[PDB]
Amino acid sequence: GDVEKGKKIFVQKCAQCHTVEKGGKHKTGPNLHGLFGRKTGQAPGFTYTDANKNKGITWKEETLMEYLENPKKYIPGTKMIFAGIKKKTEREDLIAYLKKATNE
Ligand code: HEC
Repeated sequence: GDVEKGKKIFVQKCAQCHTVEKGGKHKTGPNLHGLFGRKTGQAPGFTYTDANKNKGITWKEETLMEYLENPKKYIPGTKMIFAGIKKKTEREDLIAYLKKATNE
């Protein structure tokens, strides 16, 4: 749960296509403010693939943990092209940063 170790991973691997702040813009991928507790494909204003819209699960540490390891495996047909984070601790660090930053 290293929130600052988490931030670095974020800058380095996700910042190219996402925003986490309130009212921040949609880049190639959607802004992430408010992820946690919300269903899949729910950022207002972003056009998601039907696969993402329809996944139908709630984002929490556990769904994020499985996803982030292999995004295309979890959301078949996703347009998010990213290989995933192999290491468990890296995924854990990034989730602790996201929980922090995505809820304010
Ligand atoms: C561009 C090359 C991307 C990188 C690098 C990362 N993401 Fe991404 N993400 C991107 C797109 C285009 C999409 C939408 C895909 C679709 O098929 O509609 C996504 C989606 C997400 C989601 C799902 C959000 C939801 O509303 O359910 C999440 C949590 C997400 N992206 C997070 C995320 C993180 C933490 C990343 C860094 C490891 C990351 N993405 C990389 C585009 C791109």
